[PDB]
Amino acid sequence: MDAVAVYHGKISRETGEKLLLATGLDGSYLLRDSESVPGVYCLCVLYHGYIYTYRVSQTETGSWSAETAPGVHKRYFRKIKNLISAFQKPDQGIVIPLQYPVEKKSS
Amino acid sequence: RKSLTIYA
Repeated sequence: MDAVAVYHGKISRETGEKLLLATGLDGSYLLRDSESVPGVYCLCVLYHGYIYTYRVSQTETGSWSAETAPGVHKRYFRKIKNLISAFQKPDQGIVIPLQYPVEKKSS
Repeated sequence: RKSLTIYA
């Protein structure tokens, strides 16, 4: 189900923020287990020394959808890996398209 | 230190 390479696992929002900061590469991203919201994943993104987090959860239809800023419809993907692949291009309702996968101890 | 997270 959770077939993601950039899955740090159970890490506080601070850890994910410090991780991207250390990288120093825009477009970088990772995954974290929302503490306040158990069961939901958060996709962090590096941009101008910032960490944008998006709500990624699996619906009852077995699909993965991302929740971004208003005015942007949430696309439904069949696989979680397909989500990250779609965010690898402009025009996706985000601050910046992924460009530097923050591998979890596999760089 | 301040706020490196912005969420969405």
